[PDB]
Amino acid sequence: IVGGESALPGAWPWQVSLHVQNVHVCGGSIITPEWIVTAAHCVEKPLNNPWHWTAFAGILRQSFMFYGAGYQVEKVISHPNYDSKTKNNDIALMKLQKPLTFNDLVKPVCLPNPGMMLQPEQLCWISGWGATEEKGKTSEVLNAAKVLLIETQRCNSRYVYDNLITPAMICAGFLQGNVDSCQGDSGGPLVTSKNNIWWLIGDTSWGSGCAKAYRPGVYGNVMVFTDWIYRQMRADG
Amino acid sequence: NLSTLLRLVHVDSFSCNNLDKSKIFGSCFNSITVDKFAIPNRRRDDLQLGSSGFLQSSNYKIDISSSSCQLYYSLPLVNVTINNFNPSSWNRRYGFGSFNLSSYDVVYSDHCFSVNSDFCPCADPSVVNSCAKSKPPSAICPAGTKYRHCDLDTTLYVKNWCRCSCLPDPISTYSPNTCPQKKVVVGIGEHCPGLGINEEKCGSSCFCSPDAFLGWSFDSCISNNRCNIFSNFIFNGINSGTTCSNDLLYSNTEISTGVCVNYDLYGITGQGIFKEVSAAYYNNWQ
Repeated sequence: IVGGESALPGAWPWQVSLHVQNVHVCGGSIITPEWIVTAAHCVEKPLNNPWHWTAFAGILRQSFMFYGAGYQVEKVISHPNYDSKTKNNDIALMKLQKPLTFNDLVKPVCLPNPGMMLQPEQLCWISGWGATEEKGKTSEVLNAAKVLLIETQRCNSRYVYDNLITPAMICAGFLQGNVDSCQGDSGGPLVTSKNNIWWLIGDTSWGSGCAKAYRPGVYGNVMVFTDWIYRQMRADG
Repeated sequence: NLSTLLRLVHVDSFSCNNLDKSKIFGSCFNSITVDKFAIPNRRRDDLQLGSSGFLQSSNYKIDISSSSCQLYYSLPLVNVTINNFNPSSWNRRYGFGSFNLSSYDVVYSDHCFSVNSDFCPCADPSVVNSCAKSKPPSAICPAGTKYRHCDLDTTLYVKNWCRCSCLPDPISTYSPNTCPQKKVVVGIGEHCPGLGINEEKCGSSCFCSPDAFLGWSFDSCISNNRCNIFSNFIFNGINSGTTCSNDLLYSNTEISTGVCVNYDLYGITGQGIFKEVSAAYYNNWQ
């Protein structure tokens, strides 16, 4: 997050960070208290054995324990049609063995329903634990930023990406720069305000640097694979 | 004399703001600044008092908080020419030629741009060698001006992908902060620093293409077989100075003989009948 500010302890209970080997790697979002949505590029072959993974939720500053007080991941399911070259369909799910009872600062976000008819230049918020300016370390505190949504047609310009955005992808941020996520902000909740409620309509997969001109933020479109997630519910029980 | 000025010129319209035409008869001023230029047949509404058009931002701005007169007149198309010249020094520094347009056509700008002293629409050719996609032309920029800012970045699998600034054009760019060319508005009696230069058609020495210049337009100025010209007169100083007018009652009255009238002949007063007489004993100074 570049150009943002420190996130005050308000009500943003849809950010769960997945830690492996007692170090922070990426975050995620929750929709129901039985699953965690995250990116699929961090679930590669060297990242197997989901038993050595923990989840942290409702924790602003990442210092409250050491190799304990977490939730173990039971099983991880990645998208079958995932390509590591073009980075398409970057959606992964993780299952926890804990009931995850609702309490203070614990409230998931509902899935976006089809036919939302969102505005092209829609305003959204991004958050995560990444670098500060460029190639920095993991931020100790939680920061947030405000971005705008740009259409896919303008994002496919030859001077920006030269037609490298799949229909299941989207672009957001500012073309002028200074507002972008750096390395480490994988996943991330991209929620928008509508009908006085938040809708998660984004998923960070990759990006060409941060705070750079002609290099906006790239996000995954989960609206096409939302029903696919429902298919995973058929595998629940 | 305003009478002779309005008679010898085909005056079409005249109006003075913050100054009435009644007090002009017999007044004095300190200095007079006169501007004039032809009127394009497309922006007749821009010459009004107060308008955020292209002429007031790139061509010329008219002051409103001062007493100034505006005149619109016409000139015959016989034995007349229009001098189309670009006063931009940095635009002509890189090899700018002429407009090469037809006669009786005036050129007006739609957007005025400005750059700093350290500016060169030309990239360092030693860096462009490691570029494969969107490779801009490069040449040797003269000393004192830094080369074009370009960076090679990889998105997913493209190693040689060089992106520069001022894309696609300085008129409509996605990041005006990264482009040194900045849109500016002309002030009271200030010329425009220059127009926009497309860096993709520049680059031997750095020689930009003549078609890479954008932000201008041409329009005829022929109306009823005559050309319309607008002029602005600014009278600095009021009731003072050494610039007066003879628009008072002393307007070269006609002589008369038969009745004695008042005398004001070269600082002399009196009365007396006049009588015409042939005399040849006078001189030049007498």
